[PDB]
Amino acid sequence: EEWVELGSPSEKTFKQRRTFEQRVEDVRLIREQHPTKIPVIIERYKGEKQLPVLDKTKFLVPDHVNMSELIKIIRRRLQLNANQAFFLLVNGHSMVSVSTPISEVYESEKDEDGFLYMVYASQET
Amino acid sequence: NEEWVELGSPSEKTFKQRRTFEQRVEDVRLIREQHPTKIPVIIERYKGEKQLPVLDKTKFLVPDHVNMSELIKIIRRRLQLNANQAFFLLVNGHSMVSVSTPISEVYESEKDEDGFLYMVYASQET
Repeated sequence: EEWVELGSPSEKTFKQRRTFEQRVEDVRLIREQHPTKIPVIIERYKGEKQLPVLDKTKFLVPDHVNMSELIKIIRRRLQLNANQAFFLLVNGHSMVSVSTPISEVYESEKDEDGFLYMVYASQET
Repeated sequence: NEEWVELGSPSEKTFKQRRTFEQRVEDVRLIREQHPTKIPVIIERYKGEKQLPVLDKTKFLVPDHVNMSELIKIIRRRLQLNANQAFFLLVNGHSMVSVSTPISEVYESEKDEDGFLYMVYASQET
């Protein structure tokens, strides 16, 4: 009654922090200026406690990079021990084809907004 | 409905007629892996067309950055057109308004369900 609570207590994902048309606009600008890159959002699964939070959320991935190279890149950015379990979920599932360019993966897995969303965790769910 | 179907003269098969939907889905998979920064474009002459010649080659891997207005110039040159000859490059039956955006951008709005981008060239806009 005395103090007014603003916003919602829970951390918002990227998708949740931006309007659908903001997102669609962000992608337009990327496809226009970085036409050989794929726009990828990369977030730590909500309940995660073994893995650190990435420094950044918004990435541009060269068409040619495959999922296994991406996994290795993110493991290194996060400075993981080689023994630490790590999964990179694309729409809630690990990708089977880890040697196909992300430009191809993008065509099957991209969101309606044009972004490709990934979530990393120490369990595969 | 008692109206007649006036069949066209069967000519050379188009790309979709030569290949099944699954062979084309498979072709796109290969091509996307082999050329991740290119768009696979099928470019064929409008079946009704008289003014413009037929090009020998119909299957083009276009670099993502290339725009529609660069692509048009490429095709007008391969056809060896006179500079006054009307020419249109139709995507799903229409001229593209956006003529200095990357073809990779176009692709995402206009691609066929099989994953190829189809175009048809004509001396009228239809």
